[PDB]
Amino acid sequence: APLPQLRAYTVDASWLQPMAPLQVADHTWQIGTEDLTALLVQTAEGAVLLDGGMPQMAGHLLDNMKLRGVAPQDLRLILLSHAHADHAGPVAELKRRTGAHVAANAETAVLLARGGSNDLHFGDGITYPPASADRIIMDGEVVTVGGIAFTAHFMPGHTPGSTAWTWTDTRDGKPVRIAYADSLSAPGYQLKGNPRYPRLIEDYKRSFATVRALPCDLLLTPHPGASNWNYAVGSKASAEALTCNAYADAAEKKFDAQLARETA
Amino acid sequence: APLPQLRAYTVDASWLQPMAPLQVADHTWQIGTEDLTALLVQTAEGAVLLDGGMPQMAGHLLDNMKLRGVAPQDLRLILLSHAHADHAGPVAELKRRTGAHVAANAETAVLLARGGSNDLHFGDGITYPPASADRIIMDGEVVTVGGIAFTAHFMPGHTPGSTAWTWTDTRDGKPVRIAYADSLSAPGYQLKGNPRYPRLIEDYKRSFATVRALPCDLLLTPHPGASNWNYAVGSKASAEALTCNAYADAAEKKFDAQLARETA
Amino acid sequence: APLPQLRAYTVDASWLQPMAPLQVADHTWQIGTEDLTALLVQTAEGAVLLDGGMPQMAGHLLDNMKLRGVAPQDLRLILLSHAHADHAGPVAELKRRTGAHVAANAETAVLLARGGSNDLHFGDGITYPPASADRIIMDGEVVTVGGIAFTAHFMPGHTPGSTAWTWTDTRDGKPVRIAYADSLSAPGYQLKGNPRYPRLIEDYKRSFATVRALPCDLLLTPHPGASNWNYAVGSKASAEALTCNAYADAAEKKFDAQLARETA
Amino acid sequence: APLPQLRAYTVDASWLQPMAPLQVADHTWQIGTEDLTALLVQTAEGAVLLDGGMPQMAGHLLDNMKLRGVAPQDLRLILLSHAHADHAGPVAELKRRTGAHVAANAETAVLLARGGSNDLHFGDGITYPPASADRIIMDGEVVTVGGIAFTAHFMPGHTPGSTAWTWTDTRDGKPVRIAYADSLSAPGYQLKGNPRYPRLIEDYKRSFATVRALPCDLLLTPHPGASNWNYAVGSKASAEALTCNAYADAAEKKFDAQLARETA
Ligand SMILES: [Zn+2]
Ligand SMILES: [Zn+2]
Ligand SMILES: [Zn+2]
Ligand SMILES: [Zn+2]
Repeated sequence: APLPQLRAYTVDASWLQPMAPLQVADHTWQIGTEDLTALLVQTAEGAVLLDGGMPQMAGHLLDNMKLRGVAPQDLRLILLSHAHADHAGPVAELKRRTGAHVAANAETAVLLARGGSNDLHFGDGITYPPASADRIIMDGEVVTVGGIAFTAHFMPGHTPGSTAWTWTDTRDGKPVRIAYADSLSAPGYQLKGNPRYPRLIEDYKRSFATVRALPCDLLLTPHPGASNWNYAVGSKASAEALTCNAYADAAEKKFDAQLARETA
Repeated sequence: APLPQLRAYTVDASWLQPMAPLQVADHTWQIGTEDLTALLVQTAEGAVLLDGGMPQMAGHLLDNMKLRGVAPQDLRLILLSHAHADHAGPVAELKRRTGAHVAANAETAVLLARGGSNDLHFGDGITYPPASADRIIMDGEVVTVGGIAFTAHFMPGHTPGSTAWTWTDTRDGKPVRIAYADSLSAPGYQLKGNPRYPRLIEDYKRSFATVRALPCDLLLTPHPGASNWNYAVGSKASAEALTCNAYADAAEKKFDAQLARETA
Repeated sequence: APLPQLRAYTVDASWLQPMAPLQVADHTWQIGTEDLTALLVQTAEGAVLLDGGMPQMAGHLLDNMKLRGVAPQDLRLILLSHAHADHAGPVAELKRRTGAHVAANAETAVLLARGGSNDLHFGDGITYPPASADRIIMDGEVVTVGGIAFTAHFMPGHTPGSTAWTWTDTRDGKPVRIAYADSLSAPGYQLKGNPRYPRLIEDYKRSFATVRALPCDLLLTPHPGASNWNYAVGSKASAEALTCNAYADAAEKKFDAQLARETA
Repeated sequence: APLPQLRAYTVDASWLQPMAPLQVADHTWQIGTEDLTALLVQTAEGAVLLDGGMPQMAGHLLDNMKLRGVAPQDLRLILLSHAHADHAGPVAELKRRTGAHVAANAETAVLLARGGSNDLHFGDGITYPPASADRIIMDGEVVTVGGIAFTAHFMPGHTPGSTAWTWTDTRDGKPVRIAYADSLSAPGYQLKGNPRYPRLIEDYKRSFATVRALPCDLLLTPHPGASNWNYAVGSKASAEALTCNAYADAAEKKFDAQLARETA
């Protein structure tokens, strides 16, 4: 009776479904898949990428960047929501093939450096190739590329280094406040009395408040269904999208119900 | 007219003044210098070191460990207050010569990994040999060695990863609550509108509250004069030491006065 | 038509077959599986581990160490043949649970740090949790633990940082020269004109010569079948084992035949 | 009687003497100081920098890049001879301010990562801010930027990761083979029986042979005086420069004389 075989991170079919670039604002594009958000922001001095999806999406992301006229060497910076395998997967390969730099906070940087291994909740079950962050980001720090300013908003919970990004784009000249907020879920976590995360509940409750106050005219999430996006319908993709208030309220109601049956 | 010569980190004379081990409790010893705190905690399964002082103190710390019957291979773990040159200096050398592991939080880990360079306030002016943290610590996490439990209390401000450590020792059998709190000073910092640390003031104000509530019968600081310790007088070294309440109150009054004349 | 699912590193059944500690010399023990070598060397100042096998073998290795009276904190050092998943797999977990240090050369250190990803030949196909080396080793450097001296012999080829380890043990008082030589195979490699390894052939030919000259009375390999070991038969396990000369000769004949049909 | 003060790395006056860009070929420029070589290579897809000099030269290098029409974001790649403080000094700062990537071999990468500390010969005496290599380079590997191909030639000795770089430029249309060879000196090293570098002599002797065979019409060294360059005279700077044969021959004669009086 030997030891078990290693089992790989298998995801739903719609997470790996390629899609053509979908426009969000004058310079913001969804270039990921139907169920995974990968945002491209084109400026006069280069492109910015927010998240990348699964590790095997590196080639697809470069094809869609090429469809927008963005050569690999034009990618200047990669920003992250959190350093899990389904959102930072191809970061290591994208650095090698584009020469871009990665900016993240300290908690995301150390988790990224070990490829998601020794996760506080998942252990070594969901890993990916390691990557190193080039610039360390503080809460409220502004990152400017080509005139577009990105502001980091720490929201610890789903991971200690979970981060929301806000920036102002335009819609045919008129401004729009875009907010890319991270997950507020706890899929299978031990909430109360967790030895690896003693203040997990306090961090979550504060993040709910942080997301409510975010300056936002249009909300996007790493998983589009969390904010009621439907990338498949194209022009009507943002029709039923949620507000920052509604998104945070629904997350707290699910978090409270999960916390209630954990005591049971 | 050439470029200026590199200038080294020169400190006061009493920071580099060797002293013999001074006893604090049944298992807690000050083995640093007169003006730099380096705490040794002896257990049944090995020794724990909290801070190390200046980089050139590595040999002195091993001599004092030897005076307590602690061989180098008996040092199991190094804990840190914050990763500045005058307190984490010899950590890299101590790892090589003892085989100990280093535990710190993510912010201290990334600053330790780059030897204090690119400091948020000091730049590259005060550097030291880099060292890597082996175990990443969360706020409120308990670290146990030989039955003695160490609890981490995050107190960001002096550095983003500043940390206070609490543990219970004994004084001839009766328990005593020891608290090793980090610095609450801002020597030359830009407090308001700092681009590298946008929420510096909010972090400081919360840390003042954190230090007030710490479970503490006896307070020690990385610089002994900050808590009114005088290591030179030996038996009367703790006579005039401050409480956690008094230490936090004096720090906030100096921080408020500095913040008031910064607006001027 | 979506993107393919990630597939995990599946190995043969006998690679994951637990076995009880088998004695090799007075202080050298095989504590891995039937088809994966993990050598434990017990000294008066602690234990040394050479290789660890697959990532899921961490718990089994600690059980066998416990069977020899070796507590986890007694493991002082981990040495490696090469940093592939089937031999350095559990190194990251073993560091966390034992407080041991890892010593390897620069090439093995950088491959270990990225968990085997971006392999020169395998890419990201065979990964494992990353680990950092604590001490960097030069060719011919001696590592001493508890009086037993380990000498490193660089043999680049299978990986750039492939290393052979030699040390002298005893067999009921009389000395024996043990040599733990790495793999000399090229499973599916592109030998000629490889852009990632331009001098692959020159490195292999020199390693064949290095293994022939190794001081060796008894040869062991990471895969026991390569040196004609049969861990399953216990007392007769070393009966048919090869010499350093025979092992290197057979490797060069297979390497030359593979190089001949690559030109075809 | 306290512990000694830290002393900084003070160099000669001519090492920190700024100079205007001096042309070497159609695309190769010396933009360092009079006694420190920093080579800029301009291509159609960006610029390449070879070495940077002392840490305090970062601002000067960007001024000279600006004089050639090279914006910071146009710097694509930094190559290194060896990772000592007087040649890799400003690499960490240049990465932050340009978004360039660093390519080096494994030995240079690990020394660069610890800021030159724990040097095999100098210890912690000559340190600098740490930097991480983005791409790991093998011996004989070709690095292409904008059509210009750079070939790495390992020459261990001065440091284990010492590297020579060769590329073909033009002189008003006609080709010229440029070779940037590292130092072949051993300033104060222990050559025979060195525990940190057991095969130091063998590595040096092989490097002398490597430098003799380098394809070279024009030789440059990190210290210009080693190859008889005089950057101060401008147009006649290369008049008395040495060949690869003469440079290697003089290094071996000085190495043999030093090795002879070490036995004394
Ligand atoms: Zn996640
Ligand atoms: Zn400080
Ligand atoms: Zn292998
Ligand atoms: Zn040098």
